[PDB]
Amino acid sequence: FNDNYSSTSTVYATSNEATDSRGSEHLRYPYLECIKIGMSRDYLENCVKVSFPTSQDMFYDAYPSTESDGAKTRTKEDFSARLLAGDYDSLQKLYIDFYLAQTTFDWEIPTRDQIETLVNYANEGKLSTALNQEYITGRFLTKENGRYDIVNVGGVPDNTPVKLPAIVSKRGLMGTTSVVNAIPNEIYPHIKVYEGTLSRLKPGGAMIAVLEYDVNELSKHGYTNLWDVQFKVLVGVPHAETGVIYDPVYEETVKPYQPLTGKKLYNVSTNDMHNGYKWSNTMFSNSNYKTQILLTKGDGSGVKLYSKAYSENFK
Amino acid sequence: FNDNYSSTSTVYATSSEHLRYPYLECIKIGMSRDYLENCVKVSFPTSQDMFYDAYPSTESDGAKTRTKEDFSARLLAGDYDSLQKLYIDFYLAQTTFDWEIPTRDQIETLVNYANEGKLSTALNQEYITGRFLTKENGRYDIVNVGGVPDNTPVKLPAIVSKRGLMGTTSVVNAIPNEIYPHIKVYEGTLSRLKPGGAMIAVLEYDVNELSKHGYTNLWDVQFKVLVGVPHAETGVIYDPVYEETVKPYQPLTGKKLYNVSTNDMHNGYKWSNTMFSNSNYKTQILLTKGDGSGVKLYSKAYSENFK
Amino acid sequence: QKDGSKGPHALLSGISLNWTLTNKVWDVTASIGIESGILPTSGIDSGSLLRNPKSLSFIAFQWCEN
Amino acid sequence: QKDGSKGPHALLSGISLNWTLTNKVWDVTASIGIESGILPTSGIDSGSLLRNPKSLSFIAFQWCEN
Repeated sequence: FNDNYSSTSTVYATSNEATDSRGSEHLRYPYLECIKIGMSRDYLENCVKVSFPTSQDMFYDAYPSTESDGAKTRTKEDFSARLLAGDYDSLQKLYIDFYLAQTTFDWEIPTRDQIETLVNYANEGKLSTALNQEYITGRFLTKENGRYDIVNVGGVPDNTPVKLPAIVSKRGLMGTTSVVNAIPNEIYPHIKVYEGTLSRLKPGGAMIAVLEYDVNELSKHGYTNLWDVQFKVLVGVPHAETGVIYDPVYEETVKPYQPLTGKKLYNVSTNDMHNGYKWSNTMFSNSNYKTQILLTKGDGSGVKLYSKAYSENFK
Repeated sequence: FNDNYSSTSTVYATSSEHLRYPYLECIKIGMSRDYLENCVKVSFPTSQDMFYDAYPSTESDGAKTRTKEDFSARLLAGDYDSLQKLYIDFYLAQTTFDWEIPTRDQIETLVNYANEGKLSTALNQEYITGRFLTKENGRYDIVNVGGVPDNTPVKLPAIVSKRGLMGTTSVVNAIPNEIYPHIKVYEGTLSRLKPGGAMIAVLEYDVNELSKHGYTNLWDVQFKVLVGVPHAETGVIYDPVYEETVKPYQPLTGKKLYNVSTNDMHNGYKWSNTMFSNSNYKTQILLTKGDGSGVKLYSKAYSENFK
Repeated sequence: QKDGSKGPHALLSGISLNWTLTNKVWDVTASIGIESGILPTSGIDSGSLLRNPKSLSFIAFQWCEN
Repeated sequence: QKDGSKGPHALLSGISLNWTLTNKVWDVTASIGIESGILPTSGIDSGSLLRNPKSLSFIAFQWCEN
């Protein structure tokens, strides 16, 4: 058997956990608890949008007690251990998929867009107390389309332990799309532009380039079918921290037609000819604008692979 | 090994108040976490014992005898009223209050969810084919999924949220019981369905069969005319290319009659310009109560000259 | 899995190897017993059984005796 | 167990016996597939696999043929 082998189990599966809970069942649930750990009544709408602090024993009231007949070993200690060990899958399967408390069902790891909201809510005192402090700075576990990432709030050192202070409602907690507080991990592939009388990024016409990607690092980021691709070009001021042009003044999708050695190559030809020239009429309307190229799967999925935000003539 | 081989599993078997309710139970009987939003939209399978955890036990002081056996007995006996008042009106579980018998539009949705695996296990299987009890405005009907024999026993696998479970209005999976009243068109130099002008007819309904379908005040009426391809199974033009509402003026014997005059020249002729723009189009007439309520009574989707 | 897709390896409960001699041909059948509620309701792999599976390699020994 | 302690015997899903001949030596590899979420994240016994485990005795048959 190879390393992709995986099996079902008795510890993170069903049939073990029974209809029981080590917490108190009452008629003021869960709002009494939300206020009791400091959530303001002005923002009680978030009581069902974000869980109790994973740092406190109350969070684990939802599960059958670890001593009762048939219960899984689930405690705030076992949670933190798996967290710092990097066993994020066991957290999803043992705890997250079976929280199901606070009358909310779509508990998930927060997205990058959701941590951004959590930082704003924490600073504005709209959360529980322990989380109003927690989401100010630190390294936080995020999850976008089944993929784990660590986002940084406040520029903390890279060796700060990963924090997952609370899980959030997948749809109930509204994310913020602007990148301000939670700074992500964008991937930049090593690529060569062949230039010469070929690649061209100068005002007055269409932008064309011909890059070249390496196969071994495409397979590391989930790109083994080297024709299941699509390209995006962005025009605007890139983000000062990550370098991506998240809200470009001009966005354009194009499809490639290339087919060499231990690497494979891909073209790119903007449609700036035989239509509005406006790519160059906006790319070169402001000296701080830059042009960036992004690679996705054919339907826009996959690990987003970014080129540098170039100046004129790929500088 | 023979096919009788079976093993334990990581899945609940089929042999209490807590804080993970009701979503824990939904996953336990096979609802995927990807579609848990339906956990409060559809009840536990009425064929299983868990649905009946909601009621006070049949042995407790003063309690009604509520069991899956007593449920199945009344279901096949046709005592649909006793189910609504004794079980449905007193369920009130899964944090949902508007439990009702599903409509035809809701059974339509339930089959799609069952085929795509969006329900619990017992119901992902249950709603593929069969005959199902439905309820539209206080009226019971039986719908057929898959063209099953008419002697198939009535199934009520689950009750649904009145507003939470979204119905699908297109009729594809659940084939209903549409009513076509015995009616006579008088024709001659009277009724006319030919291109180039207005369509007029004068029908005649029987009184004893009007009283069977909730029509005793025979002036509490209104009419709709449809133009398009009728449904291949029931014959109704559900999404007509041209819809038009008209009101009647008739005043006879042991039956009663009603007219109908499309307005084609006191508006655009376009009824004849679209009814006769495609050879498969037909014209069908529908009878309702004055406000669009009541048992929908349908004429045949007629061809040119009521053919 | 029940939706027809390829899931994780379910847990196992038993393996049966059956063989019968009929006119110069040994007929070998196999069934791998796994946890129920994972396989679809019908098919080759159904209920709790993987019938004559490809996920099995066995060594066949033959000899003659009196 | 993932916490470094020795727990109870986990449930089993498969056993693989693989062998390859290279310069007068048979290289024998084995893997026992067990329920995941019990083994640590890394090591010989990790994820869902006990790699070339000592908790296995197998009989090795050798012969030559044309």
